[PDB]
Amino acid sequence: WDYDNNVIRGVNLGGWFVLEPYMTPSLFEPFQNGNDQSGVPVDEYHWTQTLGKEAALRILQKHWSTWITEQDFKQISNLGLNFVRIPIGYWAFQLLDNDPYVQGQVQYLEKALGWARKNNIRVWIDLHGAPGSQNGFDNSGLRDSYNFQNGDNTQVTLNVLNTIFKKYGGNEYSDVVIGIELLNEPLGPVLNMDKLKQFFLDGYNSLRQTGSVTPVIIHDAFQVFGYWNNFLTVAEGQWNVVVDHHHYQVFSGGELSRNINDHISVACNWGWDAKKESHWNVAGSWSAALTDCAKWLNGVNRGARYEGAYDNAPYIGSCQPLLDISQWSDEHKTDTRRYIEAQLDAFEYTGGWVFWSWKTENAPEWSFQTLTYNGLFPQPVTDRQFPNQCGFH
Repeated sequence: WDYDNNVIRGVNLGGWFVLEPYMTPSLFEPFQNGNDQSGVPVDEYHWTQTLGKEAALRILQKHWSTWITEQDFKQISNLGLNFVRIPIGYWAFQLLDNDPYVQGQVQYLEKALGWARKNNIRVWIDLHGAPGSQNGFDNSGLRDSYNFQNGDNTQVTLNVLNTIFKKYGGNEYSDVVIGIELLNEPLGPVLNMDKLKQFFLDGYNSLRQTGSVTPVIIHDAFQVFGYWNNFLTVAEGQWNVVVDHHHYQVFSGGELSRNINDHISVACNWGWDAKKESHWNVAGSWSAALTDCAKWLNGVNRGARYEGAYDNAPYIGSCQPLLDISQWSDEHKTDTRRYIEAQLDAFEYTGGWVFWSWKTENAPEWSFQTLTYNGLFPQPVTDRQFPNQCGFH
């Protein structure tokens, strides 16, 4: 890959090797008791623990073998995409004592790399969950815990990274793997940033020490634009480094309350600010969502800010009419199309974009397939119904 001259146009293969309740609610809904959600496991940790090892493995084998297949890769290529990001948890490689997780993801990851190769798709492997959790999000595997930097959890994470480095950072996959992402979304504000930098540095050095020339992807840890400009630099002999920025406008009351024009202005500004940074950078996660209405987006047994039901947000509108794309008003379809196009322009202004996610069971704002089939995501992806909203030059 040429990060100077190529543009990434990709999708995340989320919900596959790390369960996220909002993406596959059918796996969590049987634990509901009527309208009571208090007994629903909140994350993959508690889901596997509640089921036990035998049942968890039986259900996950069926999920892993059907959620994404070779057909999906063919469709991704046919839609003009050139890239996938693949989240995987640490537990696919190593279990802590008393971890409830089951293994077997690796066999499917390796199938996926072969499917990528056959369909001319390039890949980042992304370590999405670290022991103890790096952010307390359910997508780390373990919700509401922040112990990545406590005990030996950082050392275990580095050991898991070494395994990934040796298996997928070498000559065997040099034609497919164009990045190994050390850690998805470490929650900067609650972590020690000096220790997080040391971790990134140790991972960078360990990778290069194996003889690998694979790009190292670091997530921005929710820091301001430009924060990482002076870290892992050419002047210090550190090379092939990419910054992964994630971008949404739905996870606070203030962001949700913006009118469509202000949503677009913010999206354009992501492009202008990313252009100023000194590292190659890619928008590795973003979506079409203008609400947080998708069931369990904020977590199992949590409601939506959009309808004033979480995070002390004021009511903006009812979520029920927005849950099905066939009930969307013409205005909401138009707003969505404008928002998507503005983000695409901003992200192609630097390294490119990776939409979250390829598919969901029934959450249309977060499904590349559903948006494409309904004509809301540009196809071909260069098509514009609202050209030049940002005025880049």
